[PDB]
Amino acid sequence: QVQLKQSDAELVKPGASVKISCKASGYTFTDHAIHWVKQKPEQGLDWIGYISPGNGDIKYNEKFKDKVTLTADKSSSTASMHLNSLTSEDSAVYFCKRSLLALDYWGQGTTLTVSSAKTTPPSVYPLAPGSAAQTNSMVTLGCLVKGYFPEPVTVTWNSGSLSSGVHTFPAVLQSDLYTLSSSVTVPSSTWPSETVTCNVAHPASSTKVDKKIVP
Amino acid sequence: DILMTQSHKFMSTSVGDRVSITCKASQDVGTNIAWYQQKPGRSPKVLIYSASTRHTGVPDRFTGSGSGTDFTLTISNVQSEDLTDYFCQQYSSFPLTFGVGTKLELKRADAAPTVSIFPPSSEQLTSGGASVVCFLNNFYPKDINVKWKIDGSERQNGVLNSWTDQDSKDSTYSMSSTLTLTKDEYERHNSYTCEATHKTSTSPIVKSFNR
Ligand SMILES: *[C@H]1O[C@H](CO[C@]2(C(=O)O)C[C@H](O)[C@@H](NC(C)=O)[C@H]([C@H](O)[C@H](O)CO)O2)[C@H](O)[C@H](O)[C@H]1NC(C)=O
Ligand SMILES: *[C@H]1O[C@H](CO[C@]2(C(=O)O)C[C@H](O)[C@@H](NC(C)=O)[C@H]([C@H](O)[C@H](O)CO)O2)[C@H](O)[C@H](O)[C@H]1NC(C)=O
Repeated sequence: QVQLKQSDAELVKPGASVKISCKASGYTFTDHAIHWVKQKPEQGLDWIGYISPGNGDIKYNEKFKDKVTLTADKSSSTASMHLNSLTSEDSAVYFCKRSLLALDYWGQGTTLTVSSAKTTPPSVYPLAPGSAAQTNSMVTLGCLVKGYFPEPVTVTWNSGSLSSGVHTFPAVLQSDLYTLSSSVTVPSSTWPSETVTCNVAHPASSTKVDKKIVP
Repeated sequence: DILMTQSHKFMSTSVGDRVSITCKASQDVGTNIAWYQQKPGRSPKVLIYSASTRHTGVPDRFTGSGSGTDFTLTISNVQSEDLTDYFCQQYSSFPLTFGVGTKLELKRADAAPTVSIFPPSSEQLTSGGASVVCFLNNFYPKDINVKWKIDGSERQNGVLNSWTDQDSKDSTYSMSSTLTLTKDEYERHNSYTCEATHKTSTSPIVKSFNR
């Protein structure tokens, strides 16, 4: 019955602020304080603060000074976190949770990305071998998926019909945009005699790139 | 603030084995401690609270111990679904604070990387860029070092690396290393080498090409 349901992913510029909300359901909203937690890739969790709806008690972590304002609207059973003066270091997944010891009562999380980058589709460059000196029964090809924003992109090869022997890597940041690479390793008897295409989808720009790898 | 130090960022185990994850508090929190599991993408799930009480629904394979500053989560009879992230939380004092997390990984036979280096495409070059990409696929263990050389001499500037997590099917790791130059810089040199050192070989694995 107990559910904490958060608002959708946010993407915002440096300097802006944002409101992330948390709709509680299946219990009496005033029975339990709502806590907020920040999770940044690799690094730990940071507790942000809590709001006690039936009480009005608000505690903050000094760490996030004048950065955070917590609210609640008893009418819709919703707790909110307003963040201001955002920087790219605020990019993280933010969670609400029920009580100081939450057990399984966490929200699903809200992704915040803070960036000055514009939405930009990937440019896709083919990776193919030139002539080798010896005969290889296997061959590796790839795609360099460069300069897109925001995350994510998905990559398949020959529309998924080719999936064993594929490696797609996490993106890195390169000039304020994302770059990733993908490899596929196939028998040399199947390429270039048969067509191999990397399929790149970037939902944010509604873009699909189908790059054929030619010798 | 109360600092929670978790022993190890990575531990290796085998299905059926027992493994323990420690967490040290920078001061006494009695038993005001919780252990959480967290899978990629998902929200945390409690395993233990009061340092030793198992939450209803959690397999009996998971136990917790300790009181004061030192706490241990133990997983007996490890299953593959358990190969994920675990962190501790102290709740004696605000701010609430958390361990940085421990990832459990599967032991498997050693495996040398399969290495492939690619020159920049002509399409990239015509746009004034030269990314040389090196894949180091399907190796184990995770620890690996990649060095680039141009005309025999080490290059550091312009390299970006990316690493996968352990593969769900074969338990290997893969890495990509990309050296990006201008077209003009690329064109001043002859030889481009990706060198990998891994415990499977006493000599580096070297893949290379010449323009
Ligand atoms: C302090 O915590 C209360 C809720 O108290 C309980 C509860 O009964 O709901 C006490 C109970 O013993 C807790 N369970 C366990 C296993 O210890 C229970 C759970 O932690 C909770 O139900 C999970 O959501 O909490 C209020 O939430 C109160 O607001 C809170 N104070 C603050 C500042 O967070
Ligand atoms: C039950 O109460 C807790 C917190 O309790 C206090 C607190 O802030 O510690 C008790 C404290 O003595 C009060 N402060 C002072 C100076 O008297 C304080 C006030 O009542 C509050 O600050 C007024 O704004 O409350 C949590 O707030 C917890 O959420 C609450 N339980 C529920 C379910 O709301």
